[PDB]
Amino acid sequence: RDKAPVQPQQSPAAAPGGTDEKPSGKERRDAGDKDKEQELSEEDKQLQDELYRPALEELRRQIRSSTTSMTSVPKPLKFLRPHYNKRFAADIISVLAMTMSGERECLKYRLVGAGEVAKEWQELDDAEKVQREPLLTLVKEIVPLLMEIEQVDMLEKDIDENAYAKVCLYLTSCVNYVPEPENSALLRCALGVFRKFSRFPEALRLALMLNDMELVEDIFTSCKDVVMLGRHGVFLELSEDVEEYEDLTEIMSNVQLNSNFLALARELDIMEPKVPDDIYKTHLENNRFGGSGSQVDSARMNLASSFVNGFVNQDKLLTDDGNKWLYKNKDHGMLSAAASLGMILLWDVDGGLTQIDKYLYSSEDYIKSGALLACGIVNSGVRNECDPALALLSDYVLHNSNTMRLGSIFGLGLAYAGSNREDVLTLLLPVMGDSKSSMEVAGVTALACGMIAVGSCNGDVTSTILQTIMEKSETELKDTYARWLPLGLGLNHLGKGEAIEAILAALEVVSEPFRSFANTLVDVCAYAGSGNVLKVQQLLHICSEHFDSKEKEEDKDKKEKKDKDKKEAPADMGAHQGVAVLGIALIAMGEEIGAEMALRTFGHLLRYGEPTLRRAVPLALALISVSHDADPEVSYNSIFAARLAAMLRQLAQYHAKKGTLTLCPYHSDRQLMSQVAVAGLLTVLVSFL
Amino acid sequence: KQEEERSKVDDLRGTPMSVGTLEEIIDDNHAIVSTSVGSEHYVSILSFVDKDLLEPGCSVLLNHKVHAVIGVLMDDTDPLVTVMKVEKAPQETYADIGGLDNQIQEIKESVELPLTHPEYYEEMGIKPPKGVILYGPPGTGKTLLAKAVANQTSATFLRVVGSELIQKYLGDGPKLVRELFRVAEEHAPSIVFIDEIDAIGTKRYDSNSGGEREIQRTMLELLNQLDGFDSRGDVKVIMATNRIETLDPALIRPGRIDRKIEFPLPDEKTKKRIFQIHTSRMTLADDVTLDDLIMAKDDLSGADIKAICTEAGLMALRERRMKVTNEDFKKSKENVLYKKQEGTPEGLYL
Amino acid sequence: LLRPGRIDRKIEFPPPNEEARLDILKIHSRKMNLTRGINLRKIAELMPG
Amino acid sequence: LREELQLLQEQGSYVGEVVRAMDKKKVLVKVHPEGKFVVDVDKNIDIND
Ligand SMILES: Nc1ncnc2c1ncn2[C@@H]1O[C@H](COP(=O)(O)OP(=O)(O)OP(=O)(O)O)[C@@H](O)[C@H]1O
Repeated sequence: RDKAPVQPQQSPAAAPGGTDEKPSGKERRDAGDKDKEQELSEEDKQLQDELYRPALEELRRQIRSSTTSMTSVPKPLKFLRPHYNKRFAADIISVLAMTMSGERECLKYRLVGAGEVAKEWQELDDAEKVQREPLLTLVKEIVPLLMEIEQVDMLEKDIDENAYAKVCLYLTSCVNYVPEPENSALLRCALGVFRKFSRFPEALRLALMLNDMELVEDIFTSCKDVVMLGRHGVFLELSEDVEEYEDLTEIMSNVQLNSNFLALARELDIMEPKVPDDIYKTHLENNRFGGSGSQVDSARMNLASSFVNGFVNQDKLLTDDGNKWLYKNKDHGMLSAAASLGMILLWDVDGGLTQIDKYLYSSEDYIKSGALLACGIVNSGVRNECDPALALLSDYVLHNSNTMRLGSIFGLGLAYAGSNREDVLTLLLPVMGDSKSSMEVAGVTALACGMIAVGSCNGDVTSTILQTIMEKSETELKDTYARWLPLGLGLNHLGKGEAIEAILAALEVVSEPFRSFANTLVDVCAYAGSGNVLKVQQLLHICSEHFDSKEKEEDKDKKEKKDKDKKEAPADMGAHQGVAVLGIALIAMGEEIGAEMALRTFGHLLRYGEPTLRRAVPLALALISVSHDADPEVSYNSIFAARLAAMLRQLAQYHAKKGTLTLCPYHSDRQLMSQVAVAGLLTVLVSFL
Repeated sequence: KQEEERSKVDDLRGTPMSVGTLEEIIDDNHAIVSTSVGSEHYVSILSFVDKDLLEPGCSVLLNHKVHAVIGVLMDDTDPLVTVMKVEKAPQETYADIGGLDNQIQEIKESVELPLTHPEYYEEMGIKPPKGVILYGPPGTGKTLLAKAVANQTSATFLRVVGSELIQKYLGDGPKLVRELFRVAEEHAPSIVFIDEIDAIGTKRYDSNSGGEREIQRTMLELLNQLDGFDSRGDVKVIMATNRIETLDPALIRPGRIDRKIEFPLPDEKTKKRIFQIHTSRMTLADDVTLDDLIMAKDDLSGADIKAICTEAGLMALRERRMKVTNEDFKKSKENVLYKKQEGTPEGLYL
Repeated sequence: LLRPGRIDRKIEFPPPNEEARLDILKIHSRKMNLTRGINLRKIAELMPG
Repeated sequence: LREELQLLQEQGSYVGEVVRAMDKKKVLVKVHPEGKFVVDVDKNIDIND
């Protein structure tokens, strides 16, 4: 109506006119007022006046909350102690106390650091449990553990809304935007409410980030309480890191409750449904044994073509294709072909012995050393291929069993990884104490002990890798040592959450850019990824460094950091000129589903002249798609038609047809511009099922 | 140094440089060069840029005074290159499923799937559809579906209005057909979209020569260049009209245009999603029933759904009401639909 | 063009009524030299619109 | 002020119609009713301008 009766009610300071006006203004507070609160300029004089003065606080927060205020708006309601499903409740509780209580929680969350914001905060928690709208009020009360008692305060009836909605948007935004330490308040109290809940692998996804030993026992007594079975065995083994199946096989070696969780959750039972059904439901033709195998002989692409035929796995046909395929082969290709049989055989435990046994103890060093390498390839749950090589290892400079140390130490690193498995490392102390001029001794030393040493309890600066730091800095020769030792150093930095090991090695190690390149390697491997832009812009700065190899790994950190918010992962790295930078983005595509902008970048990145970078494109190109697929293949056939070009051709023919086990060996493959001895270590990159 | 010899080549270049078309390679490095008006001395070439980049009869960089061949051309850019080459994948793959749902699958598996996955044709020996017309009542979704496949793309998308090709200069239209298909060729497998070519038939214009014998020549160049020779390969071309009558059947015949896809006005099952999602972002007193609006109007477009679903908020928010009564839907649909031929004049139907 | 999503508002103009014809009769009758004792509703009544 | 008027005798730099520039500090000028002419730039204006 007209304000002529009701506007002069503010002018007397009499108590009864206020104490019946404020219930009448409460009645007309269903629409707020007739308008946008033109009473404001005449009632801020009434700020100085004090019986029913909390109702005057309701008036004051109503009009100050009605126009604008960041701190004086919730100040009456923290004096009011709120007193006295409605549209009025949609006004003064929902939106007015949503933004008002939200700026009180934000302004006091950034200002002081009381309990009034705890009581009003739980009042808004309960009030939004009355209003029952999630996916907003939740992300407002994240800032305001508090969120822990919020989750057990709210998770009674609605399961999938808070789990799927709140855990989806808050998990994705918590790895995307929120920093690390509140995330554990995610990881523990989501441990709590999913303890009350079914659909167990979300807890196992909690096991993807926690790396905790209690949840796997709880999910095994619970996932035995809910009796498919071998399926959660399979993604149990694919989901776990390297530590918790040895800790799991001891804490389940004690009790075991059926002794079938021992058979599932180490090895030997993830692959037993697969490989026979891999033979059954699929049928591969002989025309890639022959047709892709008809790529002409130069004893180099016959080597790599035998490697592609090694990756055909309608049986293990390439295992028994007679002789003289390996007789035409050379030394590290004899490592490639002696270990080629195990790459056909990532199963068949008893059959691996009776297939490799012909090539065991043979007349050639690379047949037997690549044969024990294949014994490291075939399985991960035997520990009976330890003793034919493990006793031989000691050579003291340059003998046969060092090359078997090339094959078996990494292969046992392929086979086992404890919490910290140590007898192999006490074998490794005369391995690094050997320090053979062959690179791959210290190569598979650091990489193998890193495969034991990834997923550690925030890493460790133990005397194993500290020993290879000091004995690394002993001799400054063959800078691949200065490259492939911080490989395994950074592998032992994995398992970090908060590692100040970058500062510890930043005190110990740093020097001339061999060891400052070690500094940038630890800078890579200890900083896996979160909402952590401050070192990303540092990533912007030290990108402009004059030393062009720390650029390679330092910018190669991208696909590890931003693997989830992948929209930012297209950048201008092709638009830069430091030609290895195009290699860096050319790494940063990856092996995933292979979207359209990826191959759109592979149009230009497909066409380049240097055979190192042109050799760097087909690996990730055909790797991200494991005609449509063969159209870039015959396109590379049009690119060339040196032997590097035919070798990248066999590389694409190979690759065509945060789990740690797929994260290492391409980062091991980052020093390709070198001997076929390094290409003997090319046949180790096991990351596929 | 190379800056010195490069500056020497730059000093072979006389700062007023011209752009002129070749006619023919005169093989001994002195050539003969047409301008736009063609004053063609026996000029030579600056022999550090590659002469063997260009076919004979291709434009180069020349001089004014000696007319000597100086450099290589780059491109041709008109006001259309800005518009033909769509810069970004703009927006709106779909804001609402439930629009058509029928020819969505048809444009998907007809256009997208042979493009995105061209390996099925190996299995069967099928050629891809080259020309598909999208036509029907105005404002059905056809332009919106063009912006859908523009956003949900995999190719260098091209957006063309059919009336862009209308000039007064002789041959200018077919020239922009040549630059047009040059754009359609040289990026990647691109999605060309051409709209409103039903307005090229019974059309006569101001900035024009003799009308019946101007656009006959340009559309003739479209008939030759579009789906004559110059091996299609993988070049997607989609055109769209509203009517069909002015169409010369010489392009309608197969080979050239393969699929002709009509568009109906939507049924009530699909209406509820458009009514609902057009009302998905408004405060509404949900006690009212949309099914009167979904049932009543029989031949609505989605712009009728849009216009009613905005208009009722104009009637409630006309009086500052956040939520909408049913009578604002009554005034809304009676405000949108006008001249309802029911009674009065004849209304023989009763 | 005649799709409503192309032109939203579509307003016919009828002949104005004797109220409105009377009001415009006040408007353009206002600036004249006037004689007192006149009925304009008769004249707007005589209008067909 | 009156002696300034010899500046009038320099006939005016006519309007040029640039589509866009390219590299090597040169542009693409399409003269009013004439063809395309790549020329070099002055110094008081930039390639970025
Ligand atoms: N979800 C939907 N279901 C059905 N029809 C829809 C839906 N969304 C939009 N539409 C209709 O499709 C049209 C989309 O815009 P459109 O490009 O057809 O307008 P236009 O530019 O006038 O088209 P034209 O120029 O071909 O007449 C709208 O007019 C609308 O009526």
